[PDB]
Amino acid sequence: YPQSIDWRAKGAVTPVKNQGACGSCWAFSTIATVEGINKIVTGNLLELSEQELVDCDKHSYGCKGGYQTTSLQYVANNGVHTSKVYPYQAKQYKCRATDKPGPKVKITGYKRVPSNCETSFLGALANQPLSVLVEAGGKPFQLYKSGVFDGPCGTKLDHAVTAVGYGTSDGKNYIIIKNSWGPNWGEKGYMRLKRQSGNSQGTCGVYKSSYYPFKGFA
Amino acid sequence: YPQSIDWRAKGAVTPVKNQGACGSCWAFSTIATVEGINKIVTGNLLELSEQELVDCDKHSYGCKGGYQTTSLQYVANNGVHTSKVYPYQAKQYKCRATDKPGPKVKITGYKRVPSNCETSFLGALANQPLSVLVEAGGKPFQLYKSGVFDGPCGTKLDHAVTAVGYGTSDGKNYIIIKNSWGPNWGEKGYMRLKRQSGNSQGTCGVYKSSYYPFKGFA
Repeated sequence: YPQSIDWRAKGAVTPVKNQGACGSCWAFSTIATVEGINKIVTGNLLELSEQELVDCDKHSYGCKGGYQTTSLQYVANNGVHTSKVYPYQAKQYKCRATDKPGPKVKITGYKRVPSNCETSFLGALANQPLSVLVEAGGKPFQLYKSGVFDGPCGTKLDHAVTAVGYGTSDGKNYIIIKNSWGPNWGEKGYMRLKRQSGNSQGTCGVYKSSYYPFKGFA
Repeated sequence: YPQSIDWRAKGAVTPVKNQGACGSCWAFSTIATVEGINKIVTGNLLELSEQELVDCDKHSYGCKGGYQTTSLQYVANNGVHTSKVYPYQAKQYKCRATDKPGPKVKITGYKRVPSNCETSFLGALANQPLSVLVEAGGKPFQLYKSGVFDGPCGTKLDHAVTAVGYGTSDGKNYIIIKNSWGPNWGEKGYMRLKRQSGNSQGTCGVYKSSYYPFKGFA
């Protein structure tokens, strides 16, 4: 893999969104990875529907939390509609996927990045954005404004975000994270998270639970 | 269905191509329908590879003829590459589909339009372009320049073309056919073929063997 990569610069990342007061982070993270792989495979960057996952992934809890695996499986099985067609409401309603037009973007399946390992993480991120989990509940994380964040934070995973690149700055290796708290949080909605080397759980548990979808066709 | 329809006007038809001195009409017809459904489903008009079918559909005979069913099945199973990536050579070579990048457009499957019936034909053409067979070997068909062609021609099917619309002109109902003989033949590469009413084999056997692909995902 290269010394650095930024999928935003490669046109595989849509603008920062805001989950509002709804615990739909799991949906946002899954959608960002799907938007990314769709662009990488087809060349087109489409904004996909987090709302469809919120309403339709029956294995998740809408605004009360959900899972990376079940939401990615949902897209692999059913495809996902565009957000234009199924816009975000920050609330869970009845699944309305069927009454929807436009295309349904589908993925073939998803894989798990071998955990707690910087090398595996970078090797996979060099190919496409990853859905990752982090402990974001601590005060420092919440109030992050800029720079390479290195805590303090533990590994009590409670938030799903999207890794969209990595690199180094001022003698510090980092990972670019796209959060779903709007453009006012952090560095225009992103955070450069310190990259722990080798075999470790990662800063705020970033290497513990990473997944990526794979898409073989258009 | 409407009184008339023209998929060219709806942006679902790529420019007229020329099979050259290669009996790859079957590949051209299949590709035109796939290009059409892809646009209808995804909104993007991509030019797909006839060459991939020529080289890769092992059930067909390259430049010596082939089938509507086997070529459509090929795309349903393997998807098809863009022509940019796998350009036409008017000759059959080794299948080179695997060493190719870019996306592979796939279809879910294909269906047969109930034969010898104007109503079924129009009902299906109102939804998307159709792969149809016609007897094009006769002198009149070969030398067609303009107007609503109504023969003479029999029903000895020997050529595959694409139906891309229908309508009426000067008291005559017709079907718009996209041929693969270049832009100099007929009406800029197209032919308005007389539409026989009801239960009949159609002018030049146009209602005898029509198929269309269906695509459920992007």
